[PDB]
Amino acid sequence: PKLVYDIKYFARDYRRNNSYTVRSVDSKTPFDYSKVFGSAPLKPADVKTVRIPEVMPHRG
Amino acid sequence: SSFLPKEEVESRIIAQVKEQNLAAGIKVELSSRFDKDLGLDSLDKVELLISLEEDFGVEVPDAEIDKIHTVEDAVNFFISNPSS
Amino acid sequence: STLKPFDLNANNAVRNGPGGRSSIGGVVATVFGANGFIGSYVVNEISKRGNQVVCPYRCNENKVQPLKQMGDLGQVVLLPEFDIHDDEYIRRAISRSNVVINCVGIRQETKNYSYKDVHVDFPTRLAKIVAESGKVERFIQVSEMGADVSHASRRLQTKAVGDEAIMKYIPDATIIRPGNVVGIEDYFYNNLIFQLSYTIVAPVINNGANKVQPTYILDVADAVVKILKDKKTSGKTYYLGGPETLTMRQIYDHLIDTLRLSNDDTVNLRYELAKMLYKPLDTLRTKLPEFPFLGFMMSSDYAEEQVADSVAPAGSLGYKDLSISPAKVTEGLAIEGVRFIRVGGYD
Amino acid sequence: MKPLTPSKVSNFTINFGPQHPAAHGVLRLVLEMDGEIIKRADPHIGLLHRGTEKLLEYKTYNQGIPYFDRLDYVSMMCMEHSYVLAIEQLLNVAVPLRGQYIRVLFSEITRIMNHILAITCHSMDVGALTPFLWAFEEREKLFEFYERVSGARMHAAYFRVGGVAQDLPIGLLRDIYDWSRQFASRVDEMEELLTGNRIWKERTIDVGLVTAQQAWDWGCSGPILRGSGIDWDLRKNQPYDVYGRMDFNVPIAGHGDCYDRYLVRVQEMRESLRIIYQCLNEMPDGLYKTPDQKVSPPSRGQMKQSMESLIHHFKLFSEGYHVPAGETYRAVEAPKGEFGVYLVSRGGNRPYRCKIRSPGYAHLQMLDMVAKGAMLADVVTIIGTLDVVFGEIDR
Amino acid sequence: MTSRFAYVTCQKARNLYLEACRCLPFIHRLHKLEEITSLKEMRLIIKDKFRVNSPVTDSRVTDLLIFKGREELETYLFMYKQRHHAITEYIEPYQIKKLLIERKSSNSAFLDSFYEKAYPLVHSKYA
Amino acid sequence: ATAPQDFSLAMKKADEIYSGKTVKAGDIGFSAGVPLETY
Amino acid sequence: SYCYARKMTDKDYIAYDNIKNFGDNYLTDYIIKTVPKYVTMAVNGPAQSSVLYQEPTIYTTPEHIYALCAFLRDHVNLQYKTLIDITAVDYPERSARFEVVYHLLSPRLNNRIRIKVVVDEVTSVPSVSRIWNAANWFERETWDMFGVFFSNHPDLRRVLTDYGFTGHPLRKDFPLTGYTEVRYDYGKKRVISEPLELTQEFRYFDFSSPWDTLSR
Amino acid sequence: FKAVADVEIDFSNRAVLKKYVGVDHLSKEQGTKAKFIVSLNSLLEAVKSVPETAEYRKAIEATCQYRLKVCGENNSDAAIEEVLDAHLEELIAESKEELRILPVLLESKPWDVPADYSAPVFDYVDASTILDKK
Ligand SMILES: NC(=O)C1=CN([C@@H]2O[C@H](COP(=O)(O)OP(=O)(O)OC[C@H]3O[C@@H](n4cnc5c(N)ncnc54)[C@H](OP(=O)(O)O)[C@@H]3O)[C@@H](O)[C@H]2O)C=CC1
Ligand SMILES: CCCCCCCCCCCC(=O)SCCNC(=O)CCNC(=O)[C@H](O)C(C)(C)COP(=O)(O)O
Repeated sequence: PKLVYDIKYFARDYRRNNSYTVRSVDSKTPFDYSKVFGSAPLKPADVKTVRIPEVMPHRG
Repeated sequence: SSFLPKEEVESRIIAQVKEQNLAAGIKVELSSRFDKDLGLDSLDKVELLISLEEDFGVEVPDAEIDKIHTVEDAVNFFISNPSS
Repeated sequence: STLKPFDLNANNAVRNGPGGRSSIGGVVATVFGANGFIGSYVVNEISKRGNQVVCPYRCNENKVQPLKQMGDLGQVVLLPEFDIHDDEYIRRAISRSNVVINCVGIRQETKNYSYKDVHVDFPTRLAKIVAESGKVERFIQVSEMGADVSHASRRLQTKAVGDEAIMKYIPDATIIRPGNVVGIEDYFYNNLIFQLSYTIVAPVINNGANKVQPTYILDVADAVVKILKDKKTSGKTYYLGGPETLTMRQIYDHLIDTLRLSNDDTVNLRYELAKMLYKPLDTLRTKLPEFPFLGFMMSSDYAEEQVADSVAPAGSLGYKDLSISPAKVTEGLAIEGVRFIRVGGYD
Repeated sequence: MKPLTPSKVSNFTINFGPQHPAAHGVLRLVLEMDGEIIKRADPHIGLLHRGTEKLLEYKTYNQGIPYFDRLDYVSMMCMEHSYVLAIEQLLNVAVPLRGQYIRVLFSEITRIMNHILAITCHSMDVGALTPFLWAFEEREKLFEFYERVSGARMHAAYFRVGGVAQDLPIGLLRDIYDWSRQFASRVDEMEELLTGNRIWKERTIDVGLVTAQQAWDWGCSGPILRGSGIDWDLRKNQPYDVYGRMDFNVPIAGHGDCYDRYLVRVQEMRESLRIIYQCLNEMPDGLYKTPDQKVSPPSRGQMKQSMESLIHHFKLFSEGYHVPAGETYRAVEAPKGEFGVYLVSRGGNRPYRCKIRSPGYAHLQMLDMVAKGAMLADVVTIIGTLDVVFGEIDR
Repeated sequence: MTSRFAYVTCQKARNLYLEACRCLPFIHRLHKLEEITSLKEMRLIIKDKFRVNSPVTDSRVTDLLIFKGREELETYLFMYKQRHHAITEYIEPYQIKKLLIERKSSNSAFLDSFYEKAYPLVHSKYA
Repeated sequence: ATAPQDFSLAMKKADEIYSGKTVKAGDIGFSAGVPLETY
Repeated sequence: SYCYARKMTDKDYIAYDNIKNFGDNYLTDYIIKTVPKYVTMAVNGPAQSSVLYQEPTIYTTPEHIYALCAFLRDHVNLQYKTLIDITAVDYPERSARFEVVYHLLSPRLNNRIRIKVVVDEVTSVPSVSRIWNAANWFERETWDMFGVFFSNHPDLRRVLTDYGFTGHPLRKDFPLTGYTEVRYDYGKKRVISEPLELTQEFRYFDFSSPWDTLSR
Repeated sequence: FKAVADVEIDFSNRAVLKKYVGVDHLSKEQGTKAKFIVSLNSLLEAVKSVPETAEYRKAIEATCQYRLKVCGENNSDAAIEEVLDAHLEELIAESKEELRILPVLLESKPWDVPADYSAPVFDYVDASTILDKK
């Protein structure tokens, strides 16, 4: 354990370091359907898959 | 159109009207509005009509309850109806 | 309505709370005969209001089970070994008690205990023990209406002698004298019903002429509470008769009506005959233990007390002085218990 | 000028009261029946409503974990798991791998006990009593593991925010492994007696039929989905611990009847045994609770030797940690379905709102649709397959 | 088909009360209350139950109150509540009130509460 | 005093977007269903 | 749509890349652009599905809730076939006290969405039972606990609380212990309800620190 | 997945699979490619009622065009199932389910909004992103 003699919580403080940003969305600007369906496979070969996350985050 | 004697039904209805707390004292006769002469509330009017339901074995329409206003109107309604 | 205090000295200091089960009432009570029909309701009334009730009982855990529920933790104290002849136990029972209620009585004689013991000796000894203490402020004794020194029945005579002894030792004691008490666990309607239904013939002494004033158990319990809430009641005897006076024939007829019996099963066992049929059977009782087969009804004492009119004297204290309106025992909730059996639409 | 045709009327509004050979708990069920056939079923609940959700609002986060153990007395670990996962998400706390493994292991163990109780109590409701007694010895063997790790056989309160309450006692892994060597044989013994039995087949086949559309419409989860042909498992579709590493196959049936769900539950027991074996072999070494001491208590020697650890111990056992303002809904694949907690935090040391999503609430709602056209005897079987726990239904 | 001769809710609570009065005999028979109480006796209690909520004037609050009162009626009508519930909550207090004898207190309202308890807002049991 | 810049942002924004309908004083207390002696 | 078992082996994937992307980052913008009248504001936050991802929260008004739910269930791209639960949260500081929360699952998208309708005590929320049959009991519970009326509900009745209960317990103004207590009386052989008395009062321990900053 | 039936059946038959998992409950029709094409074209005809410059209509047009393309290159009906991650029967039911809500969307017309409509969006930033690096 490298935390015995090296104590710095502010570097390892994730609880109080979260924040929320703000955006405004409007109906005038059209949605980008190129992003949604341009990357979509058209054949079985082009299919790409997301693997299941093996472990949840841990500090080690 | 009076199926039963006018005197009997009027005497019976005023007998039931006397049973209510108020609606008495100096004026218990004809030509007495339930809400404008006798101090009765609408719920008290409905309960008196239900008591007449028990007395005379005959139902009253709810729209007729909207139409009835006086002691004359109730006795006319009960005399008119053949089941009485 | 405004809650009235229990008129006990220094109650104002100890009392606190709304007056409920978890509240503190400044009344510690020793109710003798708690497991009985009358005693259980008195215990319920006293303990319901947050007071502590000490209940001496002859060893019987199943009989005193309802008293456990009556009060909050530590409020109903059940003392295991009660003997009417043990002075030291009586002193221990009333050690912390500021009111004592005596409901101990026997309907019938046995070999171990006679009327003269329970109804005379126990009241006198308990009266002396309460008098010597001084902490006890209120004493209430429950007796029958018909109890009189010049009474043919031995039970009602011994009860009156014991009441006079109590009045002598404690002058400020109150003698509660209810009529035939009607209840779910009563011995009036239950015995009449058992007579009408599981007995070959229902013997009625004379023709039911004797008049009675039955009262509901809740009314007597409330009257006890009103006695304890007034100190002016001390030293007075209250004849807690019912609202209506009825002859026994009317009560029998109305039980037959409510139960919808096919016909009248009652027979005329006139007096001077019960006095010959039951006279040896009393001597039989005095030499044998308690037996369910025969009891109470089948005694000369019952016949002697059913030939007189057990009604309140005209000039007398009653429910009106306690500001209680007694409920009718022939209608309403009082009559539900017999009503549940059969009403002719039932079974 | 063509005659009209009249119809028939239904009566017999029976009251089916609390009844012992049924799903455990108290059920008051009002059934309107045309003859021997049910036309409406209206379950009356609230007989075990203890006001759990409002009590949580008056307690600190660590003080409220035993509530979740007692929400479902059959499956404790899975119930507390969702609560601790939601608090961890709001707190942004990372669990060490050993604690994650211990959570997965004990979740599978409680899943197995839940399935044992479900199958054998369902068989008892049918009327076969031997599997029931044959199963209690296994369930005792698993309760002894619980009593070893936590000191309580039922309400362990072992799962904590950031890990587990205590470390695994020495010698535990061997005993669990022995129980695993014999579990498959015990399950086969039970399966032979139940599966293939003509009376059991007749009693359970084509009873309580549910279709995939109906299951999604009524919000059902777990064995009800998988008995109808739905390849949906939270442990695979939405992994929440080292479940992603674990290798196991979803059991699928298609009919949706009672028999299919019984077969699914047996196969789930086998899959849980496989997951336990993988956990045993791959169990890591190291910390079992999070290193952060502003959300987890320090060890006792450490508090007795360090000032900062005594301060943290005092402020965690008196005030508790402060959870940042936010909302989260975390769900776990409980043995009875999907159990989720909707936690609302305003930034204090107590939850502002803790909604509990009952898997059995939606199943009991589905009871009426499922138990249409059935008989008085079929109600017990239909209740058995739903496997409803009324302390879990009534929070 | 035409000739010139041819063609020539402020009270929602009243309707709810009418429903209660009309449904009263059914709950009397369903709850075995014939002997204990009369129809008129219950009709008297129902009016007081309605009158407790008189001050409200908003239509929406009135709607909510009517819906809740309909729920209260439906509990008895559908046998959710039992005979002892009806005895305890309606019939017994009304009969107790009729049987009550009280001495007209010469002390004013303030004096009686002062004698009774220090904090009048706290309730009293078994008064 | 500047800004929390966290979930409280969306909390306040939800506050300002929405509003409650005006009712007469005390009417809601009857809807609450608690004993009237509470008030 | 319905996650009918299709692939017998090698279905190790959590989902396809495109399905994840469309819902990881385009979902809120897609909803707002497609059905703008229904949406008033949107929040992206910590995920319900997992710790690492992000799922939308949409605030809509009570009048538009039925159409928004119908759109969410049956839209080809967004198929929220499941209603996980319906919940209300009481905020006494706000004029519109109650926030009715709807939780949905899309099996096809492997995604969770949260829908909030902010109302007050007098206003009502249209029932969504026709969209999801599971709503009936959830709305009955919300009516019981918080007192939120749901319009056009087939039969709105209390579920959890005792018969004759008139108060709504989960309201922040309701006492934790309530107002009444239940006891059996010996005199009247009935179980009766009485005003509350506590042998030991509930002890509220005020642990708040002046120095804390997380409290909002 | 694992079948819970002791009986041995072949799951590569692509019909025994569908019978086992109960797709027949969803639709008694076989669900061939031509039915999928017809359903997509019928959805395209239906969405004509929605105004031309409506974002919902553009979305439905794009999705239907994408699936008609996926039908185009893939001559095998199973290949379409693999690309679209669904059985053909449920793919066909999808367009009908889309059809059911067109009346409800044409009654309220969500697409009508003023030219100044603005929906505030709040986004969550994780502390793990900032703390590890920037
Ligand atoms: N009809 C009535 O109920 C009326 C009653 N009364 C009077 O009230 C008193 C009691 O009423 P009730 O309760 O009906 O009578 P019960 O017999 O029902 O109660 C008698 C009580 O006295 C106890 N007891 C009797 N003898 C002894 C004894 N020798 N040693 C110790 N305890 C004893 C009994 O305990 P155990 O159970 O162990 O015997 C029982 O608890 C009687 O005096 C009766 O005359 C007044 C008017 C009418
Ligand atoms: C055993 C089963 C018993 C069932 C018990 C049911 C008890 C239900 C109690 C519910 C009480 C309500 O609904 S209260 C209904 C809402 N309360 C209001 O005050 C609205 C308007 N009020 C008035 O007009 C007058 O006060 C009024 C005196 C009502 C005159 O009635 P009318 O409007 O006609 O004029």
